[PDB]
Amino acid sequence: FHSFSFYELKNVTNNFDERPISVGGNKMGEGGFGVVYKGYVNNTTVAVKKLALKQQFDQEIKVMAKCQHENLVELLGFSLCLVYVYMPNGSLLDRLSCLDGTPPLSWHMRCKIAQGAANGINFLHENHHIHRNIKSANILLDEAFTAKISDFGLARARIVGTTAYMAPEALRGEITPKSDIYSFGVVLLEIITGLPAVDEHREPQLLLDIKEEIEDEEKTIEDYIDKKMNDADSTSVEAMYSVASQCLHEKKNKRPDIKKVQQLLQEMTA
Amino acid sequence: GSRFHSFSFYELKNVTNNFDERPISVGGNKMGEGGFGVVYKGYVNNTTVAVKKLAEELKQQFDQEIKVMAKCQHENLVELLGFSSDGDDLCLVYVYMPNGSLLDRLSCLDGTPPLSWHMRCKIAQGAANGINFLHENHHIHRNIKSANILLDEAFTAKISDFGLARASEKFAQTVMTSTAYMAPEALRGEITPKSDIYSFGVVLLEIITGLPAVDEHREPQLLLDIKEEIEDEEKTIEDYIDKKMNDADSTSVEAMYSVASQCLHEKKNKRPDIKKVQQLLQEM
Ligand SMILES: COc1cc(N2CCOCC2)ccc1NC(=O)c1cccc(-c2ccn[nH]2)n1
Ligand SMILES: COc1cc(N2CCOCC2)ccc1NC(=O)c1cccc(-c2ccn[nH]2)n1
Repeated sequence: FHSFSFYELKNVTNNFDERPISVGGNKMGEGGFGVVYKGYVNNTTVAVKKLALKQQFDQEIKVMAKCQHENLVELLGFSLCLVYVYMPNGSLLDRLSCLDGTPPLSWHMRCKIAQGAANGINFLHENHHIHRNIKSANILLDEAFTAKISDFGLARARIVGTTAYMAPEALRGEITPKSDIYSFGVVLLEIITGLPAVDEHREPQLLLDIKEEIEDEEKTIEDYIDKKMNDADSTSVEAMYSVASQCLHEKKNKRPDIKKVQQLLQEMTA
Repeated sequence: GSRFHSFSFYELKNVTNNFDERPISVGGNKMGEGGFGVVYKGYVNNTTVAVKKLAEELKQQFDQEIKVMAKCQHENLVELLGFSSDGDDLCLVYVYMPNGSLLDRLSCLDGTPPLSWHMRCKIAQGAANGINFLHENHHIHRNIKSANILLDEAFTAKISDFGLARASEKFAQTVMTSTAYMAPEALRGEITPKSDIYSFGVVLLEIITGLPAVDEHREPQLLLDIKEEIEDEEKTIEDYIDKKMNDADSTSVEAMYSVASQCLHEKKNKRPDIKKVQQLLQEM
């Protein structure tokens, strides 16, 4: 890694200009733990996450020091700010919602993204880490649309997480990689549907609840498939939905482990 | 709380031997403790009473317990006599429940006899009747646990600890979360009576098994997780029945377990409401 002065990071982000990119500012995204800014270090674009907590900073540095992998975003350095390699296609959330005029993700691309994200999770679990905040806002996309996991402030070798992605045992305070599998199930539903994980104005508010609707025949998988893609065949969509459903089991021991999820996602496109 | 008496802190301090924290068994005044604080043996009008000494939000809980108790009297709810707020700490004074808490009795504290199966059935049915009264009167308890089901001389179940009770439902959920009795939707921030049913399901498992809702040294740590084991046939209901009672017929116990299992559905709309629970417990 490398040290950055706060002076430099202030300068390369137009003094942390919080206006969105689309207004001419530097803000690319925000969450409960900080704001992510576009920075220009000489000829290079970087992503600068400014936190807004110290233990999360230290923890993210720790985990990122220990965990480097092709489906994890690379941390360039630190200042509280964290500096990362810029991911030009932004977050999976932003692409699923077609923000900033981008075209919809194809089904083929969505499948490869699911596989890449699963590969990142597998690396984490092989190395005895739990992410604890898997969600579509934290899956970034490079120029090839390769999926890379970020946001490691909550990672682990005080109950905290993103409510709409949290397994019941995680909500109760258990620490297990099986909770990451559950969260990934919600991401798979986002990939299939193009809908957000929670929407207060929607029935059901939580996306994870469409599993129950489908099982009860109040809705079907077809009712929920993203209408904006045109290369999505029923067999593979139902295969992905099957993986998602399995990941969303209420009981941790009944969920597939990440290697099984990888197998199923491979067989989906095989 | 005009229904109740105001007691001075000085008198309560006096009659509890200056809040003597040693247990009753050695001549002190401490009867138990919880997240609310500590419950002491005291006296008013030459009568033994329970004195809960609580330990901005705390005052809100105090006021809320008083408000709920003012509104709700029933065979299966504890009775508040008065309150103290004039001294160093907030106190709530209740009618004494001589057989202590369901938790005390399930764990056989001080070497008390195990509750018989018939007594357990009476307690389950009575607790359900108390919850029904609350729900009929549009209250959500939010804190149903074996530690706050108290027991009179007839081993009648009396629900206590209304400081977190609510009288309005809410369905919005937290965006970021920043438990052994809590339903998933409650953990997500909803306020609904259906969550009380889930908590009651855990209490029913405690009644059947004699086990605590959570045990760090046990597999599984959470009692609610035994539902999975039984469904997998890795364990049977009989494997879990409290071995310390001897009048428990298998059919009745399995029926109570069925009620508990139904109460513990992960999805609130698939759980029975309290009136259905009452009915099933009567059929049991
Ligand atoms: C929402 O984050 C981004 C959005 C974009 N968009 C911005 C709008 O125009 C298209 C590209 C481009 C890049 C990013 N993010 C990154 O390059 C990046 C790199 C490393 C971590 C993170 C991140 C996002 C949330 N937590 N961590 N983000
Ligand atoms: C744990 O509380 C008690 C324990 C006992 N034990 C204590 C040990 O000796 C035998 C009797 C006897 C009585 C009580 N409690 C009450 O009489 C009482 C009455 C009304 C409310 C409460 C209470 C306790 C916690 N929340 N609410 N407690």
